[PDB]
Amino acid sequence: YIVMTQSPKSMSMSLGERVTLSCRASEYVGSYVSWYQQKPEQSPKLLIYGASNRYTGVPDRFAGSGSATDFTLTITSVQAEDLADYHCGQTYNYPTFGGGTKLEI
Amino acid sequence: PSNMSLVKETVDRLLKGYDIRLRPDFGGPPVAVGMNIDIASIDMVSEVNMDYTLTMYFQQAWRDKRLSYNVIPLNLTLDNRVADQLWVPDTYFLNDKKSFVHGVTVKNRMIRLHPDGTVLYGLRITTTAACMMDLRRYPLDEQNCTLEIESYGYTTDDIEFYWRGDDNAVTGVTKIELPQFSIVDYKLITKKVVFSTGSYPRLSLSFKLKRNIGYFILQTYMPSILI
Amino acid sequence: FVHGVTVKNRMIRLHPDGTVLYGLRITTTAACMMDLRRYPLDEQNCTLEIESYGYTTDDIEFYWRGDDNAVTGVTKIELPQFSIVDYKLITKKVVFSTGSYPRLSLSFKLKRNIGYFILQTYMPSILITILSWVSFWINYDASAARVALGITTVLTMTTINTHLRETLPKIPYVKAIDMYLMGCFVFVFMALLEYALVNYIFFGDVNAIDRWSRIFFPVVFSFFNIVYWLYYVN
Amino acid sequence: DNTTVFTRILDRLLDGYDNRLRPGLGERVTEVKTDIFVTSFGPVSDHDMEYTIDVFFRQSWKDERLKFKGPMTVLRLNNLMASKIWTPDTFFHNGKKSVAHNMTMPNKLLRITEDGTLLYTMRLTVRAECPMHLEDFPMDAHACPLKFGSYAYTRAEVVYEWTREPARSVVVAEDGSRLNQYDLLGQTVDSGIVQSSTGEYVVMTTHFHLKRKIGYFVIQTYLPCIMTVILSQVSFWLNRESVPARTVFGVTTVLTMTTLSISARNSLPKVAYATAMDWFIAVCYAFVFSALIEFATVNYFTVSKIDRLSRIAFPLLFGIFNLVYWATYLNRE
Amino acid sequence: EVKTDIFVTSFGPVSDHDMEYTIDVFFRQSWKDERLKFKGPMTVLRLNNLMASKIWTPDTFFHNGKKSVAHNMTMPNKLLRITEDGTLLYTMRLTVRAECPMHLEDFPMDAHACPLKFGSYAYTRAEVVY
Amino acid sequence: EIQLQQSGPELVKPGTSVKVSCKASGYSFTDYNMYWVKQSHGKSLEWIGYIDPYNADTTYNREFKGKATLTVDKSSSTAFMHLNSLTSEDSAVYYCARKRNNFYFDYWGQGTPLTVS
Amino acid sequence: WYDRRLKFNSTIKVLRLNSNMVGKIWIPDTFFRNSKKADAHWITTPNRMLRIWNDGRVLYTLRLTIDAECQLQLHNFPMDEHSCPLEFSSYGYPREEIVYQWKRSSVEVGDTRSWRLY
Ligand SMILES: *[C@@H]1O[C@H](CO)[C@@H](O[C@@H]2O[C@H](CO)[C@@H](O[C@@H]3O[C@H](CO[C@H]4O[C@H](CO)[C@@H](O)[C@H](O[C@H]5O[C@H](CO)[C@@H](O)[C@H](O)[C@@H]5O)[C@@H]4O)[C@@H](O)[C@H](O[C@H]4O[C@H](CO)[C@@H](O)[C@H](O)[C@@H]4O[C@H]4O[C@H](CO)[C@@H](O)[C@H](O)[C@@H]4O)[C@@H]3O)[C@H](O)[C@H]2NC(C)=O)[C@H](O)[C@H]1NC(C)=O
Ligand SMILES: *[C@@H]1O[C@H](CO)[C@@H](O[C@@H]2O[C@H](CO)[C@@H](O[C@@H]3O[C@H](CO[C@H]4O[C@H](CO)[C@@H](O)[C@H](O)[C@@H]4O)[C@@H](O)[C@H](O[C@H]4O[C@H](CO)[C@@H](O)[C@H](O)[C@@H]4O)[C@@H]3O)[C@H](O)[C@H]2NC(C)=O)[C@H](O)[C@H]1NC(C)=O
Ligand SMILES: *[C@@H]1O[C@H](CO)[C@@H](O[C@@H]2O[C@H](CO)[C@@H](O[C@@H]3O[C@H](CO[C@H]4O[C@H](CO)[C@@H](O)[C@H](O)[C@@H]4O)[C@@H](O)[C@H](O[C@H]4O[C@H](CO)[C@@H](O)[C@H](O)[C@@H]4O)[C@@H]3O)[C@H](O)[C@H]2NC(C)=O)[C@H](O)[C@H]1NC(C)=O
Ligand SMILES: *[C@@H]1O[C@H](CO)[C@@H](O[C@@H]2O[C@H](CO)[C@@H](O[C@@H]3O[C@H](CO[C@H]4O[C@H](CO)[C@@H](O)[C@H](O)[C@@H]4O)[C@@H](O)[C@H](O[C@H]4O[C@H](CO)[C@@H](O)[C@H](O)[C@@H]4O)[C@@H]3O)[C@H](O)[C@H]2NC(C)=O)[C@H](O)[C@H]1NC(C)=O
Ligand SMILES: *[C@@H]1O[C@H](CO)[C@@H](O[C@@H]2O[C@H](CO)[C@@H](O[C@@H]3O[C@H](CO[C@H]4O[C@H](CO)[C@@H](O)[C@H](O)[C@@H]4O)[C@@H](O)[C@H](O[C@H]4O[C@H](CO)[C@@H](O)[C@H](O)[C@@H]4O)[C@@H]3O)[C@H](O)[C@H]2NC(C)=O)[C@H](O)[C@H]1NC(C)=O
Ligand SMILES: *[C@@H]1O[C@H](CO)[C@@H](O[C@@H]2O[C@H](CO)[C@@H](O[C@@H]3O[C@H](CO)[C@@H](O)[C@H](O)[C@@H]3O)[C@H](O)[C@H]2NC(C)=O)[C@H](O)[C@H]1NC(C)=O
Ligand SMILES: *[C@@H]1O[C@H](CO)[C@@H](O)[C@H](O)[C@H]1NC(C)=O
Repeated sequence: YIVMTQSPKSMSMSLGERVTLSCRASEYVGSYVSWYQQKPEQSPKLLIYGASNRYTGVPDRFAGSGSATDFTLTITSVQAEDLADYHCGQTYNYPTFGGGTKLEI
Repeated sequence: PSNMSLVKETVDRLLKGYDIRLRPDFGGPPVAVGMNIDIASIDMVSEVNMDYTLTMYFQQAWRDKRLSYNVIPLNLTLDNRVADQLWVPDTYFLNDKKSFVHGVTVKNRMIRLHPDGTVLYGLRITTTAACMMDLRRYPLDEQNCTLEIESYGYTTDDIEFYWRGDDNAVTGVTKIELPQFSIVDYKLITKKVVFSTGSYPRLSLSFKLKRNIGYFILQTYMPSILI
Repeated sequence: FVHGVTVKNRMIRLHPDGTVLYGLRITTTAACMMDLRRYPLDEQNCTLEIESYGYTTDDIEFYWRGDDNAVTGVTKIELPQFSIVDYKLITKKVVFSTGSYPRLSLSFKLKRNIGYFILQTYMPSILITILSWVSFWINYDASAARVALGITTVLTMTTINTHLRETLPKIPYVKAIDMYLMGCFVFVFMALLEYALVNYIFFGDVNAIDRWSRIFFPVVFSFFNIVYWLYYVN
Repeated sequence: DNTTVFTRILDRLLDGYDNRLRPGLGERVTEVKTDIFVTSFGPVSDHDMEYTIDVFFRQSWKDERLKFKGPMTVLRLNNLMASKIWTPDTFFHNGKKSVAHNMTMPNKLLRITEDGTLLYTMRLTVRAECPMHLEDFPMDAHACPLKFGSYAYTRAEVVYEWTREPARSVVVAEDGSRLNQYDLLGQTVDSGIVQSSTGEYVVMTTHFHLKRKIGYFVIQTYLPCIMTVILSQVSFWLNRESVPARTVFGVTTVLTMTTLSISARNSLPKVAYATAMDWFIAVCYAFVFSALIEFATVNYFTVSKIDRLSRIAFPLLFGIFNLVYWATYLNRE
Repeated sequence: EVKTDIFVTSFGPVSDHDMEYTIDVFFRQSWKDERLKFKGPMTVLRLNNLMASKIWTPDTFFHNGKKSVAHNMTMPNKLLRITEDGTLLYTMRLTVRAECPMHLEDFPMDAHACPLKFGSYAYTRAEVVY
Repeated sequence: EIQLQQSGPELVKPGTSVKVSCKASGYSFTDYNMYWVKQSHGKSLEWIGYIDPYNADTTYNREFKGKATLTVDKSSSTAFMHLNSLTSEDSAVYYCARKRNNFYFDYWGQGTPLTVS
Repeated sequence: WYDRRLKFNSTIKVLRLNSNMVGKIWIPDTFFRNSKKADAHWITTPNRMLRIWNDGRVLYTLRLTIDAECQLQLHNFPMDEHSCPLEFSSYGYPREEIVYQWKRSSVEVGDTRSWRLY
């Protein structure tokens, strides 16, 4: 299967600060990568789909980017409610997800 | 199914009592038939046969009050098979040696009845248009090849052509990369050709092709000068 | 396409029992994967693959009415460059993802007609090779003619090859033809190099070099020819 | 009695169906699951920059109007009926010419499950357009695409998706490789929007990764050129006092390269930039011509003092060029 | 009586090898017809290509034609105007590849009077005269 | 409002098979195939297998081929996951998702903790 | 070919018709047994005629361009006289149902001077 190498284990960025993440893929995955947000004791929540396109009902702060084999998620100004575990995923093949990534102040 | 059933009623109303034999606003002012083109590719510039093969998306929008609808707020895009049941401009390419509409999966046509009445007819036509090639200075030569567009039957009183968007009507020529020809510039013209019968409407899209000397300098001149 | 002149070539014949004899006059440019690695000494095998499209073996079933007589008129065919050594008819039931579909695979085991190409292609190259051998006879004291005679032969080879390449495809393997042409090219080139070596040594014993080269070239070329023919004939 | 039920179902299917409108117009997008089974990757015509491909183009779309209930779970519709229902107007954005094979009968299969799902497998022979930037030819790789999508329906009307996983939705038959000098290394897929004059459309790209096989060019073109160049060097070895021999050798050596150069260019299109094959041929041409130049220079003086430098230089310089050329182009991806 | 007339849009290339030439022509031809007689506000009634097939037309084939094609892009290139009296005017665009018998004995100075013979196929001299 | 309700937390001794259900709501159940994903505490979530309800076809993960058997009920729009030969290592929370398109997993279940003492 | 059905008694001795009626009436399904590719000319209209008499005679004729196949052996070339055939017969109808019979004035060869028989 395809391995999702989440480079950022975790960050301690302060509130209202630019925060970025990286979701590397070992082999070609086109542009089918998706990002999910998992607050503790809660199921994952979809933020970005199709690499860049943002899911409906999602705050505009999140902004995906990146081509095949290079995927990044950025937030312009992290807010209090926008801290949780971030793990990407790819569906170019049978689904595989990377490790979580937390946000802390 | 209320929405789709209502749309079906609207389309049935439009095609009800629609006479394909009559141009829009018959017994009235000429119908302005805008045109816009997207050159998919230009390839196989046959100097030996004095012609080039053109592949393009040939849109031609015109107003039509009969097809106007107001119940539906969106732009209906009916199946491409409805074109045969609707009037269209009798356009023809004067300098076309042979042309055809691409076949698969279905006949590549488009119909889109806007609420006002505007119809965005479109075709994916491949045509081997012919341009008299003046090869006196070949290979160090330019060619003013063109695609004369003209209405076969109707006169200027009945139909009028014009580029829709003017210089922005033709798109995608910049991306084209012919093997040995650089498309230096393209020009759009509007004319009213005065024939024996009368003043017909005319449009001309001319690409001032320029010969790429790199291959000819590579193979023609270099070995000769060496010898 | 089915031929259309005068009317659409096609038949219907409702026999009394119910058997419907439906027939068409068809021209097909059927595909056939050519393994032109032994070409021209090749035995290209080509097939026609009849199969139902939408019906599985539950609903339809294909068989050759007559075990072998269902195919006729093959023997009288006179291919220009080929001989139909054999034909066979197979009636498989290929299993697809949806289900088992019927299949009839008419096959022709075409054999290349070496009689045509032995004179068309091999004979000129071989003859030019023989001309290369003539160079060694000339002399060693004054061989300014030998250089010219040798160097003309490779030009002849190049012209022959250029005309030959038009008919052939671009398969990367040497095939039976390009390998032979290139080997003959190598032999004539080595003849030129032999002249170069002997001329350099003499102007720098010499008679022995001349005669040893003279005897060596025919025998090693004969070995090359024998090896090539043995390898590709089988 | 089974046929009576079946024929009545077929009769009632088209009742009230208006094929001019896509399913669920004005209510929801008409998603179209898709996949391709390539029977054989046809020849790659580099001269026309195109490749032929024979495919079992399949495509499924949910339609609520074509709902039936009966003993049969799947219906079979003949090609005649397939022209009375809304089939998506899919086309190939780079299809120069394509044939929908119809011998003996139209190679089209339409099936309708009870829920209303449809399957429209059909056989096609697309001669798509592959823009070949032949800069590293012969040692070059080209990812020829097969972009296809709706022609009239914008992204807000029909969306194309792969029925299975994107990796599993394009299948190549095991024996389906009709490339003379190419190797179908693999297939990759993607789906992205395209902006057009009429609107935005979903395009289902499919890059067939090909690498040109180079052996034929090596034996037919490179080997004669290298051998001829070596023959040019040996002209130095011969002598200086024998003017006629040197003259004959040099002139014939120059003569050969003309035919060699002409033969190579006939297959390719007349691209202005040197394709890296004409580059090698031209460098070899300059090398043999320089051999003639050096031969004339030594001839002017009329032992072998002038030519010893050339004797050592030409092999060294030529080896430098050969090694540099092969290392540069072969390593380049 | 079919009153014909030709306006050569372009005199195509002369196929020297095959002894034929291509020619693009606006092949006009009018003929009186009493049945298609109408009185109305407009003297001339332009008709679509569909109606052209439903009314009689002269089957004017080419006596030395070989692989002729009638252009159809976009729609069929042919009009049909019916005047009030009934004087039809049936114009069409063609690319006839007529046959030109060439006697290339006086090559390259050879000059050829390539013909374009055309007449009715099914009607004798007593039923259709051009 | 589409909701992917699940059975709830379960505890059982090792080696005893367990079954967990996934109740969908709102959207047509048969249209979009369901995906079952396992997530150990603080570990990357891993996909088990997906069962296209309409034809009941399944494709299990290689590491779970035979460990989990996926079934579905058409009458009651519920997807059932059954685990066999439970062990301590397999203890985690199991989620059932929906693959709306080829891109993203739209809806996810509440979560079903699994404990193997 | 005679056709008992197509008999009419009137002052008109013959019904001279254009190609429009060719499809309507029965036509012998003749085809050329060695035609690699053939086509009937269509410009301006299908080059076909159909004349019918009172007695039932029909005189269907049309213009054709057959690329017939000739077994051109080149054992002695250029020396090979060839009797190239133009075999044609009904595709489906057996001998018991369709008989083709030459007339004495059957093959009216044209002006050989203008031929492309070079
Ligand atoms: C598989 O697909 C192929 C195409 O991909 C189909 O083949 C096509 O089938 C249609 C339907 O029968 C044919 O249409 C007919 O065309 C007649 C004239 O065709 C000429 O023009 C076309 C271009 O438009 C050329 O391509 C043709 O040349 C090709 O075909 C001939 C054989 O026909 C070959 O020999 C050539 O090599 C080419 O391959 C021709 O030049 C046209 O006259 C005809 O219309 C008459 O008949 C229909 C029958 O229903 C009537 O409805 C209609 O009213 C016309 O009838 C009037 O005229 C006739 C004239 O004889 C009178 O006799 C009547 O009494 C009446 O007055 C029809 O439209 C099409 O030509 C053909 N080929 C193509 C498209 O290339 C296959 O059918 C399909 N299926 C299978 C199993 O193969
Ligand atoms: C069915 O399809 C039609 C056709 O697209 C849609 O309606 C038109 O959509 C286009 C979008 O491509 C609109 O284009 C915009 O028009 C603005 C106003 O145009 C008015 O004035 C012109 C004359 O100049 C009239 O022809 C026109 O009808 C309008 O009355 C322009 O100001 C826009 O330019 C600006 O674009 C962007 C965003 O505004 C700016 O950033 C630029 O700087 C630039 O200033 C643009 O050109 C068009 O107005 C729409 N109306 C029409 C054609 O009447 C329908 O929406 C669609 N139906 C649906 C979706 O249901
Ligand atoms: C030059 O280009 C023009 C472009 O329009 C061509 O004109 C079209 O030609 C096609 C094919 O000849 C025509 O399609 C035909 O339409 C007929 C009428 O359809 C109407 O009526 C039927 C009921 O009779 C309705 O069901 C239908 O919805 C329409 O309202 C059909 O009867 C024809 O059917 C024949 O062909 C099909 C092919 O699948 C067979 O299966 C049938 O059995 C039957 O034989 C056919 O579909 C089209 O209508 C023409 N355009 C217009 C506007 O009428 C010219 O033919 C072309 N000429 C040349 C020389 O290239
Ligand atoms: C390739 O070949 C084609 C052949 O079709 C050339 O197209 C012709 O181009 C010329 C010039 O570009 C056209 O000639 C005239 O161009 C005028 C351009 O308008 C500007 O310039 C005029 C003064 O010249 C200003 O008054 C005006 O405001 C603009 O600033 C048109 O206006 C002309 O039309 C007018 O004059 C004619 C004759 O007097 C009148 O009949 C008109 O009604 C109108 O009043 C005129 O068009 C020519 O028309 C083009 N078409 C042809 C010859 O068919 C291409 O130029 C050539 N090169 C390329 C790169 O394609
Ligand atoms: C040109 O190239 C084509 C390539 O397609 C060759 O075609 C092959 O020809 C061979 C020989 O004729 C075919 O082999 C045949 O296989 C049949 C299927 O075998 C299975 O049979 C049952 C199912 O019916 C299974 O249970 C069983 O396990 C087998 O797996 C056989 O039935 C055929 O007959 C006999 O085969 C062997 C003995 O040879 C025994 O099993 C029996 O005695 C049986 O009666 C036959 O063997 C093959 O299928 C063809 N297709 C291929 C290879 O793709 C052409 O032969 C070649 N041209 C020439 C002239 O040879
Ligand atoms: C083309 O074929 C036709 C017939 O297939 C050939 O014409 C036939 O020639 C024979 C030779 O004499 C005729 O036989 C004689 O006919 C007369 C008059 O009918 C009769 O009185 C005699 O008893 C004898 O039968 C035959 O009649 C004639 N065909 C017809 C229909 O009259 C013709 O020669 C062939 N063309 C060639 C060979 O170039
Ligand atoms: C035509 O009428 C005449 C008598 O008027 C009759 O002798 C002849 O048999 C008729 N022919 C037919 C009906 O074909």
